[PDB]
Amino acid sequence: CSLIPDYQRPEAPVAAAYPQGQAYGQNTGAAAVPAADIGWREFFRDPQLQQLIGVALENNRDLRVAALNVEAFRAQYRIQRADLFPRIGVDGSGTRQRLPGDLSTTGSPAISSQYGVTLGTTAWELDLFGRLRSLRDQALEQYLATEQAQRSAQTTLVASVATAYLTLKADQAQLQLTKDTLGTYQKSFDLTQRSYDVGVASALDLRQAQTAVEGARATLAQYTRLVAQDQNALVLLLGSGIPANLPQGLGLDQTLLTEVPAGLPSDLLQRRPDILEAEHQLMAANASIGAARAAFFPSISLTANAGTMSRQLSGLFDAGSGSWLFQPSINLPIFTAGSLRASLDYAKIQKDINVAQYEKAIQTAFQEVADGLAARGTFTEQLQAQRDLVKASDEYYQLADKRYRTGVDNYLTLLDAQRSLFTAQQQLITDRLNQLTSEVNLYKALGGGWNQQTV
Amino acid sequence: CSLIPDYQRPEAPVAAAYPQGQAYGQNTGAAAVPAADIGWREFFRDPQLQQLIGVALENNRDLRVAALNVEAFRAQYRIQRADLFPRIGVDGSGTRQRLPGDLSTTGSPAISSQYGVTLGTTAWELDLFGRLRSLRDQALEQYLATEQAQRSAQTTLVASVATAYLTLKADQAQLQLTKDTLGTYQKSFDLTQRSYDVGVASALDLRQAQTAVEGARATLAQYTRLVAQDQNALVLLLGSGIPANLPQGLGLDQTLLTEVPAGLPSDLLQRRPDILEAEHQLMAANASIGAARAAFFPSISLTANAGTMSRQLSGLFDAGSGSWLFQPSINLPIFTAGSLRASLDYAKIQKDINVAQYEKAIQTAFQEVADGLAARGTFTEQLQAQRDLVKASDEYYQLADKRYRTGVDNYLTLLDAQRSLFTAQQQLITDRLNQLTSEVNLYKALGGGWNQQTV
Amino acid sequence: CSLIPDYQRPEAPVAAAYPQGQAYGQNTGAAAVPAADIGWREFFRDPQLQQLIGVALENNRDLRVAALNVEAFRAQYRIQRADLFPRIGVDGSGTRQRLPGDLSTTGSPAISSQYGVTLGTTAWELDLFGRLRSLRDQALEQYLATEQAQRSAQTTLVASVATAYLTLKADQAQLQLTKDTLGTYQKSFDLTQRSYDVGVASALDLRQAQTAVEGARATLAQYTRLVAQDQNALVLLLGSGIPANLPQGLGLDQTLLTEVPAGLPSDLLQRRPDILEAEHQLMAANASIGAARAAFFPSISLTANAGTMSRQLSGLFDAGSGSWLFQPSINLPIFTAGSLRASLDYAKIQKDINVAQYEKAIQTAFQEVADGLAARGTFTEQLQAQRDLVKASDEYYQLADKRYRTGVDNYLTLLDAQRSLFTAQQQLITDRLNQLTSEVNLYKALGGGWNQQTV
Repeated sequence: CSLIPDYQRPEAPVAAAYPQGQAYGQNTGAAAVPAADIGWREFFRDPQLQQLIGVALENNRDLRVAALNVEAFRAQYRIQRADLFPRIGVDGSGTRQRLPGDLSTTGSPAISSQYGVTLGTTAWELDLFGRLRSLRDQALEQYLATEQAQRSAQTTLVASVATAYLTLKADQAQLQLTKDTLGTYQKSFDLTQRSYDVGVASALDLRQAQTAVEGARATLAQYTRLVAQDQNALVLLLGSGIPANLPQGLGLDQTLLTEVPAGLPSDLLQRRPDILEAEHQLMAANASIGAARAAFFPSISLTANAGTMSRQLSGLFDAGSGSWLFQPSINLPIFTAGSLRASLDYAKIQKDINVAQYEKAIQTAFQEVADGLAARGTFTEQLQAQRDLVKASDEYYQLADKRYRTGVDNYLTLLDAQRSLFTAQQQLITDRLNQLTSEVNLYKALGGGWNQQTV
Repeated sequence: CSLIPDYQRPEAPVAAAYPQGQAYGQNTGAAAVPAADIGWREFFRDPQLQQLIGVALENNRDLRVAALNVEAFRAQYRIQRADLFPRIGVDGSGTRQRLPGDLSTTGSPAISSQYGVTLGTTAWELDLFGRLRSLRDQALEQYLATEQAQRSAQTTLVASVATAYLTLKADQAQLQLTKDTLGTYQKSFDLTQRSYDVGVASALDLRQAQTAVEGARATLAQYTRLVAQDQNALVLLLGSGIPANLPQGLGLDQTLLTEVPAGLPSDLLQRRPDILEAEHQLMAANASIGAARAAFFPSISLTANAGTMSRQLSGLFDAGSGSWLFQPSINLPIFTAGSLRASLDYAKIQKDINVAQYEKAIQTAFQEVADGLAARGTFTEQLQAQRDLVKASDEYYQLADKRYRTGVDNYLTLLDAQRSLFTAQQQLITDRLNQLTSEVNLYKALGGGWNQQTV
Repeated sequence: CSLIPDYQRPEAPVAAAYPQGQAYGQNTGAAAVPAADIGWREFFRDPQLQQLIGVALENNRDLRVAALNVEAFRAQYRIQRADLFPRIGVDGSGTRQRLPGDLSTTGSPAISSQYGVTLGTTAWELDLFGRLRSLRDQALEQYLATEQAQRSAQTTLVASVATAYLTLKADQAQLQLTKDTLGTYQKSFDLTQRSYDVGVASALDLRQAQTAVEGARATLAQYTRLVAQDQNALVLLLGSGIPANLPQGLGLDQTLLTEVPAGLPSDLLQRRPDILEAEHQLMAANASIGAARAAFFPSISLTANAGTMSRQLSGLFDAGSGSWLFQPSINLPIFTAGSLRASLDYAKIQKDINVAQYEKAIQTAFQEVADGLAARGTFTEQLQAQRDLVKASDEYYQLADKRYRTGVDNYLTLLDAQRSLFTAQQQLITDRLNQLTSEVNLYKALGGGWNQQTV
């Protein structure tokens, strides 16, 4: 006679399609393969980043805490599963007592000493009504909830290592462009110091060129420390240090990522691990309903023992000294003060709070995926505009070079065209860094990379 | 006799007046109508914002978690109140035992059955020294603490919906200005393309106009993204989507929300919810002192019982079989190994943990209110300087338009003046967003939006 | 017998030296005096900041919570250490029997009773195989973990008050320079208003003068707001107000601090506090697996009595009415169905979890220290570039002042030169702020805010 109630799936409050507008693109229907099935070996193309994630899934320690928390709750489920069963041990019953002359058996103050070992249960409570069954069911639901949360931890780790590597590549490209702008400012100050010695340029243009060079040196040192900062952050996120023999990974100009189907908002309820973690927390509260409801009914205990008793220790292995104890007990609360109804509606409160936790998880997951959809809809237009800016600034540089080569234009204006080209490329690097990090965050938000390859 | 210690509250470490200087305003005297009295309908002037609070206030999930955690701790208080009273029920306790020949009555190994069903209690205590009653009002004051926590959760919900809606309107106005800057850049590029196709302008300023247009299209894609992400954030924070029948929402430069009287710093000790939460955790710590003190005094307990006992199982109809037990049980710990000093010491240490927690909540409340007062004091000067900036740039554009319409300058300088006026309007909208965000956080920090009208 | 397993030979999860690159200067090798025995009075040369740290230590409330948590775990260690020693305490027992005539010892249904007062113990277990010994060892090592957590809280509080005071003083300097820029713009607007009222400059130059002045007055109000917010944040981090009798502090130009020798990565895990509290949580997990391994063994328990009993109230303290009870019990389980095995596995997994958290703590310490070393290596050459920029703009301003005093250029070009000099000093002051706040963060990351008294 089990008393866990019938499970009822809570409805999702999310509308059945991802939101439309001027910033989004056109959605598709159901996908043959969702995002939670293409692994981090196919979605991540370049070999260096695949080797870094293959290192960081093993050497990092937060994923190790996640997997060990899973195996800890294996042990914690095994506790309750064995608590459903007896504990067949021994015990030693020894009562050496002194009573007055009125209370004893001899009519005199006497020291009586009966002591002898015996095996059997120590108040083993048998489970007629399903309260121990529902406690181990709660333990099993908590176990597989946390082994869904381990997949959620691996998802966040793969996304964080990917964003750390992409910011490392983009920030060392920024460092190279600031080094090149420092080179052009140094050449312009060299020419202004040359024209200052001869006498064409006054000392005001010399001080202006010197302020420009010192600003470029400050920018160069700041990007040097930023490369050091996010390289140390990647050393943290890999667990171990960066290995030496990494392959020549693909730069930012190639297609570093693959296309991912968005799908339906109702498809997300079975694939993202945070959703299906909060769902099994809700099933654990569903088992706690039965754990609190199975207190109203008669709980049955057993106390059995079997072993030899004696008076002296010397005559404990002989004939006629066998013994055995059998003691059942039933128990039924006629009128408590309201602790059982308080435990029942407290379990119902925990059930509805975990309903709210599951539904909040669906809402935040839908918001993160709609964030990723809006960014994937707008960054293609932003980077098309930015690459047209880079191409127009490069054509302006080539025309300033073509005016310089024939002689009608100075070298300082050619260096101004070089620095406007480098400002255009420094903007392009950061816009593509924002595109790639939001693409990785969208892949995390849909189903994440838990499988290694496509299944 | 009860044993809970008497409680006077700790005084506030923060000053008796809000800070003064060049940033703040003059101090108001007191509050006849304080800040927590004014509801969100007599504070928020948008009917759209009133409808969005009316949706989000009962259709959220985290506020639902708080409002059900209140019910959870009422269930825990019902547990602790019901454990004052005995466990009056029915039980049937049979013992079948084998005894060896030395321990039996007749001297021969035989059996002896004790099959008797009884009614009554097992091991309940009455504490006339005040241990269970101190645990009872500890549970009561944890309930009062978490209902104050529920009020603070609704307060932060109201502040977050208001800030998300104000940033949504500000990003709408940002997008409507970025479309016009893109219009003026595209029109200036069409003029330079016509000037290039005839032959007046070179290719260099044509590439400059192309880079300007592509910068405008990049920032247009960025603001479409940012508007879509802000709508997704407000879909998260309402709980459901934006509903259908929204009324008219007024502008951003009008009176979006009325002024709030600040009052004294001591009025936070009664109006603010989180300070009252720390207050009730402090008096629950005093109740826990009274519980962990009352174990020195002797506990009086008894296991009352009344039933029908017999050797045989089939019989209880006899008139003489009205069996009953009384069994009182009184204990007294006279000298342990310093267990009870350690328990009383740990409870007193928890009390002056919660003292420090209480005045740390006071100090963070005072800091949030003082930053809100500084924002009130400085944003009037900043926003008036910003409106004078916008008036100056508007008059400059009007004079450039008069200069163009008479015929002296061309249309490119008119488009440059128009872009300067658009940049001034953009910075005005950002500063007004900052003012409204800081005053919503000030209203959140003073007393919050709990009730609607007066009591 | 004790069953706590042996401690393991430590492997390093880190390279044996701080990294090298363009940012990193050069390793200093090992150090004689580490970074933890440099107290905050021989490190912070600023006497005003030293009194501010003194107020922040004897007045803030997070240190009250931390030191009171250490006191709470002293009480918890005593309440778990006291479980070895026998809880002896005089008590009072009694029964009042109603057995029927089938069950009575005489043959008629009668009333029987047996009561008495006995000095003795109740269900005391003798810790023969070290389970409660292992639990008090666990409580002792969690006490040491709580003490190292208090040391970590104190060094982070010293760092936070140093950085808050430092940003306060730097934003005082920022407010003073933007008040000077507002002065120069107001004087340039006075000159342009005269040059308009006479007739030379048109109204468009007057509108550029107004847009400059209103931009500057907006930024002046913004920095008054920001100084007020940062001073209220410093009031939060102190817990008490700024005291009145402060000495004259040192400005940001001269050395407020000195460089602390970093050393090797091998004395982090001896000097840093959070690594040590992770180490003591690991030791507590070793004691937990000691108790779990001792759980297989037989757990002997005892009761005892030395008092008197009788059946009558008026004669229980007569001669020869003494009583005495001895109750030994050897108890070992044989069949546990995988419960004690499961709790053993759960404690081994707690050991592995605390190993992983200790190793994570070493990795986060190494990452934060390496970021501090990056900042120390780069901010020197960046600040040299910034000071050369300020000196070149100051020479440019001296040349523009010579051109003004002779009579070649008007006063508006000198105000343009002051506009450039002031923003040069703006960027210099915020860069020196970044250097000093990252130096304080490195000093926290090596873990040296603890000692003021002797060792």
